[PDB]
Amino acid sequence: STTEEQAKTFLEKFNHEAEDLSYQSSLASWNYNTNITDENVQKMNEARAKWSAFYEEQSRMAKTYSLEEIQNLTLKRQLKALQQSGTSVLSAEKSKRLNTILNTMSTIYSTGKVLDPNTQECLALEPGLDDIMENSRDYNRRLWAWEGWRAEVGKQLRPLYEEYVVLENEMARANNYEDYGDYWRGDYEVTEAGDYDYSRDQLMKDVENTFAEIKPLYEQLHAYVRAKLMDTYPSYISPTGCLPAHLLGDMWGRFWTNLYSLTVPFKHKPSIDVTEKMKNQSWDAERIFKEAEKFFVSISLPHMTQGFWDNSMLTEPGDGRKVVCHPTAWDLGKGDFRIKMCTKVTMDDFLTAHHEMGHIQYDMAYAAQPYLLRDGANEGFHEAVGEIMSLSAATPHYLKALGLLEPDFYEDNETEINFLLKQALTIVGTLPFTYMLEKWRWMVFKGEIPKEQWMEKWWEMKREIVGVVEPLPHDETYCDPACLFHVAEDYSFIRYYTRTIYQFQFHEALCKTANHEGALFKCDISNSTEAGQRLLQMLSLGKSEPWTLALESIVGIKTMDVKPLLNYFEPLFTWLKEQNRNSFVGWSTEWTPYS
Amino acid sequence: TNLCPFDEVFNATRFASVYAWNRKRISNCVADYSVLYNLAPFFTFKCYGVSPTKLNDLCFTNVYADSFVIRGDEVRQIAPGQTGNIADYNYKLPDDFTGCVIAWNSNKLDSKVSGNYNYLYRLFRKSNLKPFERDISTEIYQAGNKPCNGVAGFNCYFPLRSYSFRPTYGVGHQPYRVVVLSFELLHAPATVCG
Ligand SMILES: *[C@@H]1O[C@H](CO)[C@@H](O[C@@H]2O[C@H](CO)[C@@H](O[C@@H]3O[C@H](CO)[C@@H](O)[C@H](O)[C@@H]3O)[C@H](O)[C@H]2NC(C)=O)[C@H](O)[C@H]1NC(C)=O
Ligand SMILES: *[C@@H]1O[C@H](CO)[C@@H](O[C@@H]2O[C@H](CO)[C@@H](O)[C@H](O)[C@H]2NC(C)=O)[C@H](O)[C@H]1NC(C)=O
Ligand SMILES: *[C@@H]1O[C@H](CO)[C@@H](O)[C@H](O)[C@H]1NC(C)=O
Ligand SMILES: *[C@@H]1O[C@H](CO)[C@@H](O)[C@H](O)[C@H]1NC(C)=O
Ligand SMILES: *[C@@H]1O[C@H](CO)[C@@H](O)[C@H](O)[C@H]1NC(C)=O
Ligand SMILES: *[C@@H]1O[C@H](CO)[C@@H](O)[C@H](O)[C@H]1NC(C)=O
Ligand SMILES: [Zn+2]
Repeated sequence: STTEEQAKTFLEKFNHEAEDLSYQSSLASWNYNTNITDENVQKMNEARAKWSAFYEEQSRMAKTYSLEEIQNLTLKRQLKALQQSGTSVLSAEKSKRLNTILNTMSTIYSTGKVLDPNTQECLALEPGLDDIMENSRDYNRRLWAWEGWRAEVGKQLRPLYEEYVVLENEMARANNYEDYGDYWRGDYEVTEAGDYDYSRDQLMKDVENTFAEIKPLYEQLHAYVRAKLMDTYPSYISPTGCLPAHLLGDMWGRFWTNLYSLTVPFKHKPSIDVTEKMKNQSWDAERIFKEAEKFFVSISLPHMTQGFWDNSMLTEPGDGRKVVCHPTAWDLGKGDFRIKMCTKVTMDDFLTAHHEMGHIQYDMAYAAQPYLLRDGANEGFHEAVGEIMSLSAATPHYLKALGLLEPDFYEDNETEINFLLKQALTIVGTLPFTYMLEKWRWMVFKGEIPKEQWMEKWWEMKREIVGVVEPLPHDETYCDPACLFHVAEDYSFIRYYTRTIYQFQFHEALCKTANHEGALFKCDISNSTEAGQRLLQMLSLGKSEPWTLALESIVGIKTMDVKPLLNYFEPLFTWLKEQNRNSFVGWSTEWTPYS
Repeated sequence: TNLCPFDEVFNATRFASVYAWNRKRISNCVADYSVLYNLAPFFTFKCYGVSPTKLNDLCFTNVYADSFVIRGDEVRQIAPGQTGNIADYNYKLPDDFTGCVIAWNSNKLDSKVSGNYNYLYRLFRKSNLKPFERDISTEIYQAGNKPCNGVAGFNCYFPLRSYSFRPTYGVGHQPYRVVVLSFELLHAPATVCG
């Protein structure tokens, strides 16, 4: 009896047990989410506890079989995926401390409350501070809200973070990973596949090179935004300096969407909205998903099951039942695919339906694989497929074919410039912020930043890379990066950069193979069957093959290249160079609002 | 007229499992084959070795009705020369077969919301099944170099799993009822004519 066949038998047992347990847990979770009562909460908690206990015992058993003496590659990948024990390696004393620290940080972040002048009320993060940051245009109010939310949370969160870092570093060291940063980067690692190999170290260099290529376009966009913001606050903004942190349209600066109203190039020209046509034609909730299914059939992807239409919640119930209206796509397992969404008759819900249908299509595509190999190729693959569908479903050509936009519609250069400007804000504002935050966390975990520079180095990197400067000086009492939800919830934050790059790589490859003539930002892959079969080659691999091979299949190269992203924004680059002739395209670290 | 005991198999109330399927021997009867049409969407009506174009006006010495319940995806393994787990370690049809396999969807009958664990199947056995063999023995399987001794711990596995059907599954996992009508004509008998 060779070890290989013993592992085969063990995995054959594990697949059958795990599939049923996972289906039961997912069904309980769906019932809770679409029916919010304490009884459903009890059922969900019990099912989750059962699944966790089973997975823990199976992971303990799987280690007995040595990873060596294995020949088949798929079995080796499955056993490696199952054998990862996570935080179990930590002792009894440290595990409880880590759980307590994580729960305390989550509760402190959730229990947000900053008082206001005149003792008017008490404002939480939502919806008080969020609305104030999103809508107010008063320097004093935004500065006060930003400072209060920063201090009231960071002062409490600072002591916990160092102990959390120490514990997580120890845990990573036990698992043979150098530190927590290496453990987080180990999600992009490929071994034993020549010419398809990747290393945890090379990811940093790839990200650095991609950002270095991105930087000029971001510089032009930042200079334009600074010039436009000069009007609102002439006294507070230097012409050739970094922008104030609290004036970026949101609490942290992750997105720049809310600054569109100030910085719309052509105010006279309106945007393309088809809500009125949908209302006039009595478009109901079902029609939108019907049209999304029609589009996916057009690309020659398969239809929707008959369990999707009967069991999904495609509209708010209307009864007393309380639901969470966050739109999600559910893959319960064993052939059950559903969508939960409180649909309204708007264009935004049209695009969201297309996105969720793309997620359901990916889930249906990779269903053939075993249980432990049913997911995106990497952590960033699953959302790019959703994003490209909403990219396609917004072009005026599609909305003219569907009958919403009138046939005599005429496209303006100005309207296209406005659309590209909004897209550029939303997509490009987050890239420097994401890269800088992940670089800072990697440096902190690696120990290259001493405990007395956690706030000097953070703002120094923000000045150098992002182009933003703090409004008021902060000592080591403050912990600015810990105010963000992801940092306080121990979530990886490097899946928002690779996703953005992969989305445009896919949307360039498919548009190329769909025989399209014209600018990339106006492309439609509907009524093209080559794109559907070029996409199905990647969507049906799951995790069976390395992500390098999966990427090469659709685009043609085994590397993350940011050339298509710049190709998408080619029309905007020329316009932003035209408008920024007089202004200075750059920022200098030295100047600071403190002086 | 010896009308066959059909309508006591196609219209039964409890089909058996696939590890111990149900075999009925039909002989000395008239076999009307227009009763099937009204039963259900009998989408699987494959016939191997004979011609199903209403050529059943011949005479056969024996008819064998083998009934069981399987998954939707596994009704393609009821065929000559197939491999899987409903063939290797379960009901296996010979390479040369002269019969008709009828499989139809019975979701409304055999699926309960909480689950239907009444049906079972076999996951592990030492060697593949010879055609038309049954193995109802339940001995602890051994994948290692240690005696089982009657306890299922490490490397010792109970042989038969459970299907556990539910109404919310996909069509690929819903329960399908399968009846196999094997025919047999020996050295010139004239027993069952239709
Ligand atoms: C994808 O496929 C075709 C275009 O290749 C579109 O389907 C049908 O295309 C025909 C073109 O001959 C059109 O039908 C015609 O519509 C007029 C009304 O304007 C009608 O009076 C004619 O009798 C004829 O049926 C039309 O575009 C379309 N059919 C219908 C009923 O709308 C399809 O729209 C394409 N999809 C996309 C997204 O481009
Ligand atoms: C939401 O959950 C409640 C229970 O938390 C459900 O109410 C019960 O439903 C069962 C049927 O499964 C009945 O037998 C009970 O009499 C109901 N009441 C109680 C107090 O248990 C409710 O049906 C769920 N909502 C929906 C739409 O099914
Ligand atoms: C691994 O096992 C699967 C099982 O079907 C087989 O298809 C595949 O060829 C095997 N690969 C290697 C490298 O042995
Ligand atoms: C759509 O708008 C037109 C405008 O003339 C109106 O006549 C028609 O009644 C509207 N249809 C609706 C509201 O369903
Ligand atoms: C449309 O693009 C710009 C933006 O308005 C404009 O200057 C240009 O003249 C227009 N294109 C042509 C071909 O006139
Ligand atoms: C099973 O019973 C139904 C009852 O209406 C009947 O229509 C059908 O023909 C029966 N199936 C047979 C006779 O195979
Ligand atoms: Zn999504």
